[PDB]
Amino acid sequence: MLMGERIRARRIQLGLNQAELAQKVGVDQQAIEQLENGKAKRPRFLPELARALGVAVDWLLNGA
Repeated sequence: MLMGERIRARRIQLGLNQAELAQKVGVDQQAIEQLENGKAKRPRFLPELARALGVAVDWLLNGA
């Protein structure tokens, strides 16, 4: 998969919603939506979201 599908997948694996994931990283829901559709490549928070998700930036980028 790409990033957008990874992020959607792991979120739904976590049973969280976009706004809830977003909030617990610190980001807006909208940043998660654009990431899902592939519009944000590397937004600022990528290591923060990765850390909050429990995965690497390399996992986010590529999908280990």
